[PDB]
Amino acid sequence: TRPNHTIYINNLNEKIKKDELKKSLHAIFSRFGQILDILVSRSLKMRGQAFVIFKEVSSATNALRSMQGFPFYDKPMRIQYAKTDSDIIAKM
RNA sequence: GGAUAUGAGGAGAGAUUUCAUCCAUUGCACUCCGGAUGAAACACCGAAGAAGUAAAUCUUUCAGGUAAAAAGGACUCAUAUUGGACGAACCUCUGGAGAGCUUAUCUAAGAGAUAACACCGAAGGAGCAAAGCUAAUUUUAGCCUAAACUCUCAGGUAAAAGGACGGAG
Ligand SMILES: [Mg+2]
Ligand SMILES: [Mg+2]
Ligand SMILES: [Mg+2]
Ligand SMILES: [Mg+2]
Ligand SMILES: [Mg+2]
Ligand SMILES: [Mg+2]
Ligand SMILES: [Mg+2]
Ligand SMILES: [Mg+2]
Ligand SMILES: [Mg+2]
Ligand SMILES: [Mg+2]
Ligand SMILES: [Mg+2]
Ligand SMILES: [Mg+2]
Ligand SMILES: [Mg+2]
Repeated sequence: TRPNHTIYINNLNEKIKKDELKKSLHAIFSRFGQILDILVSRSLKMRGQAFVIFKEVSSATNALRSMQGFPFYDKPMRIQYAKTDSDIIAKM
């Protein structure tokens, strides 16, 4: 849990369409900064989880510190900093 | 060999894609990747029954099926029962699938012979399962072991021939 561009969100409802989930997240987080991508899947290992990459660390933090435990789909969002970006930012 | 019983062997082809609920999962990734049932969308198979035919495994795929398992399974063998040894071999007719009409050379070269790679499974051919019979304690060792399974020595991948199987006198 050490400041990063990408942040990790989990304990979110495990019955949503990967597309329609990607929707709601982009809709909620874009108001904090430039959302580069929302990585999500429905694989057993990566269920009920999501990532959101920002261009600047400062947008990742302001979203984190603010949107925490926010009631989203009858689940309190649990957000925290990632491990490593692995995109245009990391290795570039 | 038939017909029921039961034990045993028995192939093909989507571990597809959407979707409804149940069972698990708090999980830190940057190829898309958990089960259990159901209901649909094309794709595919030939081995319950079924329907065309004289009948059929040929042939249609309505029903049925599409990792292993599980169930299913034309056929195959073994005990038990019933009986026919005038649907039982033999002989004639004929329906009968699969997969290279690939290249080299012999003489003239799409044919055939021979080698080569690539296959197929239905003459023929080898190998087994339960049972069976021996035998040194659950262990068990052995030999005996059907088949369209298994394999592919011979055999076959355009026609002709062949052809397990089926029916017609
Ligand atoms: Mg059986
Ligand atoms: Mg745990
Ligand atoms: Mg058939
Ligand atoms: Mg018939
Ligand atoms: Mg059908
Ligand atoms: Mg039949
Ligand atoms: Mg065969
Ligand atoms: Mg033999
Ligand atoms: Mg035996
Ligand atoms: Mg041979
Ligand atoms: Mg021919
Ligand atoms: Mg003949
Ligand atoms: Mg044979």
